[PDB]
Amino acid sequence: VAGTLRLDLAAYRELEAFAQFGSDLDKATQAKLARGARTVEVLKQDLHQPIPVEKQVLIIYALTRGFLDDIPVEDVRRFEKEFYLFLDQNGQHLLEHIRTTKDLPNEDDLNKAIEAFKKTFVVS
Amino acid sequence: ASLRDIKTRINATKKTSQITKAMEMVSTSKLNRAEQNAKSFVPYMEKIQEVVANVALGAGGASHPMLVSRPVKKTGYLVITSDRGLAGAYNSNVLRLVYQTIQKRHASPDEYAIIVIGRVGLSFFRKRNMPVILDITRLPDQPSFADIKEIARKTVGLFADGTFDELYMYYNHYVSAIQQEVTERKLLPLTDLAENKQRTVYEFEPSQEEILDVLLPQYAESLIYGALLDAKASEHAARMTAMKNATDNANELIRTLTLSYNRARQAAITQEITEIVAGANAL
Repeated sequence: VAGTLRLDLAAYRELEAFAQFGSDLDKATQAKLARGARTVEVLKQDLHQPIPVEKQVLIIYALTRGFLDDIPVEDVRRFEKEFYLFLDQNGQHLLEHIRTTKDLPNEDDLNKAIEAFKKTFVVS
Repeated sequence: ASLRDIKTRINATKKTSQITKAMEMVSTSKLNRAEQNAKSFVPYMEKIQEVVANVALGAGGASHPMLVSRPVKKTGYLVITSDRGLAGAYNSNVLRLVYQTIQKRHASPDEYAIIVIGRVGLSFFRKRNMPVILDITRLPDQPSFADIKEIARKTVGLFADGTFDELYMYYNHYVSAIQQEVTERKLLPLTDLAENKQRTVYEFEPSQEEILDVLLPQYAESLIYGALLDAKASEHAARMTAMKNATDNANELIRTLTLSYNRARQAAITQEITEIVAGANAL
């Protein structure tokens, strides 16, 4: 999962000056701007709260696969906290699989779980 | 010239070069989007030329004021400029050529009329204390015939033949990216009627001579739209060239700044080392 996010950050970093104007070509450049803002907002973190690697890779996969293009950029932190809570609620099977195999879980089940959480989430 | 000063100038020139390249790309997109609008109006022009090519040469209208006749004598001028600032010579070339032609054709200032689109270039003739008849400042980068319809309706309501008989339009014409040429073409009365093909005879049983008074206002508005699209394309070309030159100059400045920075750093470190070793040996 790391590579796609790395290329996304590399692409967004060079176009930070485009954000002053909406005259941007929407399909590519504005998509890159939205993706970069979402990725940066995800990458922010608080102090003295380490995150386990399973939850890290879960959130990184969710962000990379474009599932967060709909959530407003000013609610991503709350979204992330609620997603961690929900995963602690019923994602224990995926967490155990990741812990014991160092490998991604089944993509279908992962997509189903993230779709369920997205449905149960409320936009502010 | 200090080391940190040169560093600050270097990073500032970096960001400025990035911005100029970005706005050059934006101007590229603008020209690409405006060119299809420029080339999508040609069929309407050819249709008007087809419907008019058999009328004046067909002696349909006798002495219509627009049809090669002089309405009430009042000589006016059309000029179109850009309204988003840094374009280069786009505004200056037309505003200079029109002034030079005016200084030989016009009688005296504060007598003739001017019509300007783009306050950025209008301010020149404002400081040149000219009267503004119709002014258009804000419009989309991709204007439509529907958008220009309001200004066209004003242009046929006032400026009409009962009030105005001569116009000379000045604008920049998209000839190449290196330079957009300026031209001076009169609007009314039409100089001559050219034929696109053989005389396709039509039936005018609605009226033989009462179609001119509506057909020719369309001629004027179509010519106005053509001038507008030429001006917009030329503006985008001017922005292209100006921003390309800006980025090139920024890079050229950057290389020399870095060279001077390296020389300064080497001189500072060598002088400091010499001072330290001399101070140590002095004891």
